[PDB]
Amino acid sequence: TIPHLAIDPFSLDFFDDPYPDQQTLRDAGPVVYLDKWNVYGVARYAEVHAVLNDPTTFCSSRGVGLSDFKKEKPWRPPSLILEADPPAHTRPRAVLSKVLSPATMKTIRDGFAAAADAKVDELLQRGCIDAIADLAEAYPLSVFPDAMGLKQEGREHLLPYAGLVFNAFGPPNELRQTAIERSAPHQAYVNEQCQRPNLAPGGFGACIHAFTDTGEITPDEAPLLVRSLLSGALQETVNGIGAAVYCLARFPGELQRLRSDPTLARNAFEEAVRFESPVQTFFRTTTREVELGGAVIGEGEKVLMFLGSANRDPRRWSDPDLYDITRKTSGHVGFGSGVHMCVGQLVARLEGEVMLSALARKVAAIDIDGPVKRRFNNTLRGLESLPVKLTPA
Ligand code: HEM
Ligand SMILES: COc1ccc(C(=O)O)cc1
Ligand SMILES: [Cl-]
Ligand SMILES: [Mg+2]
Repeated sequence: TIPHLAIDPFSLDFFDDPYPDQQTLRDAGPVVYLDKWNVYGVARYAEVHAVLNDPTTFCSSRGVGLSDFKKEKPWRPPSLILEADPPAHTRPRAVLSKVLSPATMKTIRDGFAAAADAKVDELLQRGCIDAIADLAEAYPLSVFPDAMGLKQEGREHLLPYAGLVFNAFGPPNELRQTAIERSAPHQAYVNEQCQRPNLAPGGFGACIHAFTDTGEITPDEAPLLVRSLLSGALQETVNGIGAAVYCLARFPGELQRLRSDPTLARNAFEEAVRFESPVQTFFRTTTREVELGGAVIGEGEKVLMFLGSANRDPRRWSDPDLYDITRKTSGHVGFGSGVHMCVGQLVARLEGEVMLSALARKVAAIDIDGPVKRRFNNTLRGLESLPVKLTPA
């Protein structure tokens, strides 16, 4: 009844151009079976949204990568937030929501905006830059580690650790094997920075440790909650900013609109998140037999959700493959949906907004002027290198 496909969504050919295969996955049916990895797949907006919003049946505590924690040992101790279900999920989630709160955003916004303006001014002095290393990576590295309270030494481990985390959600392919082989120094750095003395006063990490006396989390849970912010924050934000820059270079008409109204910056970044979907996929594991898309799925089955595909499903979006900075983006699943929907989305949107604002006010043209190189990762979509010339306004 359900169609079986041989597409490997973790193959390098797929990462190089996923969009035809994503249409094949959507058009084969609401629920497919991926024979390569023995998992169910859902690639249409409707089923992805449904799975995300039914956490009791489609749980996260057996892992959100291919590996089922009831069958195999997790490669690192489970996240207390991403890899927990309600009710254990609820109070750690509340702590992170309060650490990354609207009030925190109000405290840090002016500094984040000044750093974005300064970065764009610096890049305009050079003219020809790499929009990944010099902009998409450099800007978040110039604000987020400081906002965390991390010391200067060792920050070169942050992006590699993130890459490892996201490769480890994938199947046991070469990308995953090599990531875990290289993991020791990055893991050692990250775990040590999670301890209370190593997080500067007033930053996100110190605030997590200060939140250990309310009955929501205990002191021994704070290191792993800091670890979450050192796992899934930087690389996907970098990839989203890089995708926004790529889109503004490839769609110059949209840079022209953004220049004419810099208040479009926040939505231009949200649209880049939908269009690129830096986090392409996550898994859930069924806890009981369930009907989904007319199919019956048994207990203990992995279900692969194609977030990027759901964000390009023509059943839900008009002209899904176009970058449109005035699109009504509400409802996209680039940050997930439901109880696990990105707790750090306010930070990501702040960083993306203020960078696109700086570009909107300061840059007249963004022209690709060298070979564009893609970075392969089992879960993240993003560029390795984006050579551009920036023309000042
Ligand atoms: C464009 C940038 C970002 C993207 C695309 C993104 C994507 C996502 C997605 C799709 C989820 C849902 C996971 C699931 O349903 O299993 C999520 C959760 C999460 N994100 Fe983000 N994220 C971004 C930035 C950030 C930032 C900046 C932070 C921290 C400051 C952060 C921290 C987290 C955490 C801790 C969770 C787990 C929430 C939970 O399980 O309740 N993310 N993110
Ligand atoms: C969305 O990606 C992630 C990855 C890791 C974590 C975590 O380690 O808690 C959270 C979100
Ligand atoms: Cl680890
Ligand atoms: Mg090797």
